[PDB]
Amino acid sequence: VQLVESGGGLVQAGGSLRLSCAASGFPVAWNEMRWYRQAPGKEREWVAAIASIGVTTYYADSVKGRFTISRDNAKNTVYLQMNSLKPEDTAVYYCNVKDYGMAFWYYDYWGQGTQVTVSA
Amino acid sequence: ADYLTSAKFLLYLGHSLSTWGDRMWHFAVSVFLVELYGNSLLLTAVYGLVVAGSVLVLGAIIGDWVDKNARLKVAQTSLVVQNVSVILCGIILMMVFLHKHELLTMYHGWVLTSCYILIITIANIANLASTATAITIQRDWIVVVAGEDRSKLANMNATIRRIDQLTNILAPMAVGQIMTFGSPVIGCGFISGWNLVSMCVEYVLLWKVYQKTPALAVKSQMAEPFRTFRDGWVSYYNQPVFLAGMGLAFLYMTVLGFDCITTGYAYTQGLSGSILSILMGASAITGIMGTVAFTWLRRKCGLVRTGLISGLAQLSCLILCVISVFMPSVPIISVSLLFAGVIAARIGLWSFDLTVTQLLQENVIESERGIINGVQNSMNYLLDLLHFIMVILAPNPEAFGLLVLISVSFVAMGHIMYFRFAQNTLGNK
Ligand SMILES: O=C(NCc1ncccc1F)c1coc(CCNCCc2nc3ccccc3[nH]2)n1
Repeated sequence: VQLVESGGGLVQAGGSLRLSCAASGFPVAWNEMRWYRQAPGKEREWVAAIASIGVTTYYADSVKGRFTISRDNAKNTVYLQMNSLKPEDTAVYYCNVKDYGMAFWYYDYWGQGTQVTVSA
Repeated sequence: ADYLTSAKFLLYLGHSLSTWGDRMWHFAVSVFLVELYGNSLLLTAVYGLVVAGSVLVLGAIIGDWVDKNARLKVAQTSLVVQNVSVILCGIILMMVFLHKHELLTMYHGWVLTSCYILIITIANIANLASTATAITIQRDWIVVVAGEDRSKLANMNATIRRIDQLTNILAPMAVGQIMTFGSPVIGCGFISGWNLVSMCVEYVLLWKVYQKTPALAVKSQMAEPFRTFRDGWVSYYNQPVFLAGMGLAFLYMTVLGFDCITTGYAYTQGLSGSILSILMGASAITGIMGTVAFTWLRRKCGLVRTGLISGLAQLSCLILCVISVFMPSVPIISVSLLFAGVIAARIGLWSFDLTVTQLLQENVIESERGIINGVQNSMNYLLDLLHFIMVILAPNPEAFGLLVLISVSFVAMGHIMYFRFAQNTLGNK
């Protein structure tokens, strides 16, 4: 039930990027998809999330307003649209699935991750 | 406090221990299916087909064996067989979880299939023994202990259902916590040890129940089993309580339900674990509320009236579910309506289940009790087998709606049958 990420790279500060996370072994319309940042030299941190039943977004305060998370059930993908990127956003982005499994036996499944670099 | 040593409470304690062991082992088998094999519909569906077909074939045989033997002998034999099968299944599960990496990577592709075959066969044996002990203990022993007091019988049935639901919602939590804080091998070892100790305790518990209730002591070579099967089905068809049993069996054809860890349509579809856990908890609490509703209704109305009212409630809630399905991703309104409809359907269905259980306990003579209840279980598992076939035939998401209609339709059909039973019994509203 692994999921992959794509769309990373190096962009100038203030640019735009679109990270695509493709899932294979589960529906994305019923699982709480999340994005995490892992910056060089520090632990991973929360970035964004999306609800399982409905469509609600839970961007973190540090990156709220300039980020968007949107799921697409037809392609079974999750897109993180980043606008006005700042130099401190250079990190590795991990796609995450929380609480996937049966009734009382569920886990968190992570992706390979994609490197995003911001330079001024 | 003589209540702690009465026959009723000892029966409650024995049933509680048996159900706890059963649910812990069911969760262990579900964990085995999920960990080794992916979230596959075919494997869980095949497991369900095997169990349902075995019970469908052997329901009359098990009922006849319960009927023709002494009560203590059949109760203890069923207990021992169930617990020994569960112990062997737990040992095998511990062994496979111990060699999970080798099985998934190093060992050939036939060893996993052999392990699955062994696990499903042992699970089928355990489920057969569980059906036998359910038949004997519940029907015979609860009817005899209750005697001629119907209020006591209704309270005992409701308490049995409440214990069953609380165990169904608590044993998965306990086993999951144990497995996570330890390892799946530790979980399976604990399950095996607990089942051994519970068998040792329940043997003495059944023996002590058999003492304080003196009324329990009064009571091709396959031609004979086939003759017993045919006689059982013919006797079932000739009982006054036949349409009620048919309605209860038809109520098993539903996909709308959250009371099963595996073989549930929501889990097979890919719903998140947290939402599934929340829905299962809500279904358990609403089922307890439904048993309370049955206990209250039986006193005010009759018993057939209680069945009719419970069927009306379940049909109204499933009508809410149908409105959800036909309501124009998917809006959260539809999902919330569907969940509320399923939960309120559970609250309205447990009362009907208790009503049919009481009808079978009351209106079946002591000579045909085991056989008739075995045939009733056979019908239930036949319609469960039809449900599994339907789930297999429509695995694609863009057919779920259709299934709902089918499921709801069958519920309606089932209740219609029960309604006819009412017209055959009372003739009054
Ligand atoms: O309404 C419902 N059931 C009626 C009912 N239940 C309980 C008491 C009375 C009554 F009338 C309903 C709702 O959802 C579902 C789920 C589908 N059912 C199959 C469950 C299952 N799990 C199995 C595991 C192994 C082998 C066979 C198995 N069969 N069943």
